[PDB]
Amino acid sequence: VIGQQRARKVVSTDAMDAFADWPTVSEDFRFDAPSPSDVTWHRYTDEVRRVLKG
Amino acid sequence: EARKEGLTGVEFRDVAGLGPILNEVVEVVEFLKDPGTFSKLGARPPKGILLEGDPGTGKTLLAKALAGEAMVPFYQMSGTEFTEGIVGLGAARVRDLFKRARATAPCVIFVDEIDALGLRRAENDSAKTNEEREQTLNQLLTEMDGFTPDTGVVFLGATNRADLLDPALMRPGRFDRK
Amino acid sequence: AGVAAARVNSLFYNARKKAPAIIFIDEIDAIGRARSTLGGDPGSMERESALLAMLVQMD
Amino acid sequence: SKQEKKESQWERLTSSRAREFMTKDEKTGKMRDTGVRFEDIAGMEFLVTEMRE
Amino acid sequence: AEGGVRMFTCSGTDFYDVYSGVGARRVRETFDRLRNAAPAILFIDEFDAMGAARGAQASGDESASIINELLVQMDGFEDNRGIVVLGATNRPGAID
Amino acid sequence: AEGGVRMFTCSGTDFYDVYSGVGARRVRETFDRLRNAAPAILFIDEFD
Amino acid sequence: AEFIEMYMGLGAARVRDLFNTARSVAPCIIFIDELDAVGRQRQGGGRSNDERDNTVNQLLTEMDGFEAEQQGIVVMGATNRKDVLDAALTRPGRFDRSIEVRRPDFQGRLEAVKVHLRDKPVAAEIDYVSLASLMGGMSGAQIAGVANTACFLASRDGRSEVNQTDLTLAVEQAKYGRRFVGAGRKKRFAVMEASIALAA
Amino acid sequence: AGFTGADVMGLMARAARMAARQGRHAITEDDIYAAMENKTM
Ligand SMILES: Nc1ncnc2c1ncn2[C@@H]1O[C@H](COP(=O)(O)OP(=O)(O)NP(=O)(O)O)[C@@H](O)[C@H]1O
Repeated sequence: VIGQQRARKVVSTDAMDAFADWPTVSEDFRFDAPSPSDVTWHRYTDEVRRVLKG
Repeated sequence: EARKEGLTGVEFRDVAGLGPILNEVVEVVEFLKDPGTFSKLGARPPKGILLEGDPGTGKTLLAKALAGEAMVPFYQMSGTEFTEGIVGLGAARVRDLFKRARATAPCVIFVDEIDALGLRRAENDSAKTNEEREQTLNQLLTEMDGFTPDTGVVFLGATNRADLLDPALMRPGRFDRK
Repeated sequence: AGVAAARVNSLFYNARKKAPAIIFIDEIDAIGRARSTLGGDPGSMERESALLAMLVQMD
Repeated sequence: SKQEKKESQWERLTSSRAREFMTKDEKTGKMRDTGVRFEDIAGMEFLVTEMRE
Repeated sequence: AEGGVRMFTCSGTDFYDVYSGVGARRVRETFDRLRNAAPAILFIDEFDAMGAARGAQASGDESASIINELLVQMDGFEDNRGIVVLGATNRPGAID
Repeated sequence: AEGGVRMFTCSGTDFYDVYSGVGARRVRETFDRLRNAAPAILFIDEFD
Repeated sequence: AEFIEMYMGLGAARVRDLFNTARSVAPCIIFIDELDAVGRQRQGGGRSNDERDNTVNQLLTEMDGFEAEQQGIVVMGATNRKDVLDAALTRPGRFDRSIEVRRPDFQGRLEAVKVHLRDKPVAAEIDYVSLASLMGGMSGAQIAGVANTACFLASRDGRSEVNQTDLTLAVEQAKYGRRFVGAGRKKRFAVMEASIALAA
Repeated sequence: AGFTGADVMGLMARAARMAARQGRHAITEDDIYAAMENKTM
């Protein structure tokens, strides 16, 4: 990103729980699987819905 | 007139959280308090150390804390002030202070915000702005190069962005430790 | 400043003095570069000034 | 002096700096030569004819 | 009106100068002008112009000079004879 | 030639010179010469 | 490093200076570092290129240029990547020979480490084959640093020499690094590594 | 086709030079064509 700089501490959780991610840094070793197929996407978003409802 | 405070009154006890690296300052403090005992075997002291850390880390007082531990003449002023809007007098303060140090040794020079002089000359700014900045930075180069380890004067630079430093001040034998 | 213009002036002039002769400027790319519309640096000033002198002399 | 010091500095700075060849470089009695002609150039037949004429 | 003191006004960008260092000189001038008329209030509208953060603008030299000169002016300010400096701006977090 | 009038010629490069205190005087000179020599036509090549 | 500067034409000036003084002191050997930082492709890019490539073409007129020769001096340049240099610079006729300097080989490390011990107080139970087959992948400066840490740790330990184990540790610390981990997180590490090893 | 007036001047000058190369002091028509042929190689 075209970043910034502020005098703030680390956010309560959302910036502190971002410590478990390991983002990607080099561009030529990025993996992105082929996007799902709107019949697989149906079942995956349905799993998301089940989690939220529970 | 250059801000030279005689004896400081800032101690090695009144800064906390930097113990591991503090050793360096303590070691340097012995060299400058006793410049002849390192003339014993020839242990080479630092030409000048540039204190680095993003602002708020205390780069100014911990240098002044070295000054307080040694009670040596502490010479401080802002490097950014070495480029006032008049050509030729920026370098004048440089020479003045360096002969002041060579006279009131054993002393320690400190100039926070010198990378304002040592940030790499931009390819987008006005030359007239960079010309006397060029002249002042070359004054500092040649002067502190003209310094000997035996003059008993330690140099301290301070800034927050090490990456913007130009490779001329990044020379070993000019700024040995960082 | 002005030194490049005086230099090309002296070159072309003394060349005209000992005519007929031959001039050879290898790598005019550093001097005959197309003038841009951006950049207020002295280098551009001296370069295009030498370019003007080069022009008015050769024509 | 005080005035023509900078005149000398100028015409030194603003002197001719082109190397002169095929004129009498008789500082010692020489004349600078390059030493290649239209025979030690093998390939640009068209260019050599153009410059010959 | 309740300080019984003198009021002085100017704008921030007034210190930005196309001439190098003249910002620093005019900073000095304003500071001594107010110093000789103590006690007083020195109110500065358009404050974030001069009090802008470092590096966030293309005026490193000039703004850097402005801020360091003003701070070293009010750093060694121990002879405050009842004066105040009131800088007004909308973004308190973007301050240096 | 068809209008039967005097002609002058110049060029953009001339008036252009980086040192100070020239251009305005050269332009005033050219125009006063033209005025005193009117009618005329001042061709000026490479105006840009 | 002294060839990069933004004032008017000084790069070409210092180039002419180095080359004409090398012609005067001829024969000679002109070695130059930092060639990739200056000898990049001539193009628009930034404003600095109105100066930057200027210097470059002055360079170009010193190697071959006019004058048809000077003596036949040797000009050598150190650069990390040849693919980034200008086209005119890398042409046969300005840089005749081109040799690669890779990282030390097996026997390369064998010899480079042992020539780095006559300057070290060392013992006699040293067989360099283990180190050569153990330090594979490092550069020469890293081998010298290995010896430096070995000597300094020998000093800080209270001994007078360095033997097998000494070097082994030194290189093991230079390669696999040297932070706290809780005993609760440590068991996760153990379980996952043990499962991967059992599977494989 | 595709030329300009300046190129026409240059081409007739090239034809003059081509006739002079042939030693003839009278520029003939083929010199015109000759121009196009020497620009090609
Ligand atoms: N590492 C530190 N340990 C303790 N106090 C510190 C430390 N760094 C800064 N301070 C505090 O910062 C204040 C001094 O700040 P100041 O004199 O303005 O120098 P500074 O600006 O913080 N150093 P710098 O960031 O390089 O400009 C005091 O209140 C110190 O206690």
